[PDB]
Amino acid sequence: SMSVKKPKRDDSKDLALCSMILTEMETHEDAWPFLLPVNLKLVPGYKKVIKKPMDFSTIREKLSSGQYPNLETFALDVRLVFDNCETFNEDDSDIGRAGHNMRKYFEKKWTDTFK
Repeated sequence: SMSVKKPKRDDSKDLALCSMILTEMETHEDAWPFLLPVNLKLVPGYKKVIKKPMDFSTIREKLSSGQYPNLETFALDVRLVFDNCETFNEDDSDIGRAGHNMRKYFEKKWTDTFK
């Protein structure tokens, strides 16, 4: 509270470390459904159903331009990618399986790096 602070967790490497994680996600063979924004002109249903589209290119731009105030807002956008994928895709589709695999991959990197 006012003039009573918890000890300072060192966040100075967070930007670099999120950049590294995102590089690993971008280069994963199952990243292909997630590399660019879904083309809202060509994919019926997507615009109306998915209220907050997100993709790895958009996260990379946000990260590069100081649009994440902290590592939790970064993790929110990553998880939004996989949440959207589950919303729109059957578990037993290639894209659906891709999304589950990438979520698993992310979450392990996240835990190993920060937790």
